[PDB]
Amino acid sequence: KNIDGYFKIYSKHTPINLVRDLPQGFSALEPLVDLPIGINITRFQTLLA
Amino acid sequence: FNCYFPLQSYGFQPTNGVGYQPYRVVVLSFELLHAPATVCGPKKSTNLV
Repeated sequence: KNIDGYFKIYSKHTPINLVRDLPQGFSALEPLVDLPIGINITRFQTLLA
Repeated sequence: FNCYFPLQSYGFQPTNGVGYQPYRVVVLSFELLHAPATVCGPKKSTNLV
């Protein structure tokens, strides 16, 4: 998210075991870094290898 | 005739007069607006009690 030009980055990492669909469980993310960029974002793209 | 190259080269020598000696001039422009964030002034701490 972007808050008054500050872009907040949240991340959480945990192992799982899944075949399909998605796991059902609770998680709590934490802020990684603060990026004082100050730009408007209206679209995004996903990067895959 | 009536045509000169706008740019001219400086003449710098150790024995040149004080007026012609090279002086490194750097201007720091500080602008106050609403677009965070940039460098802030020095922040000093004190002994903890």
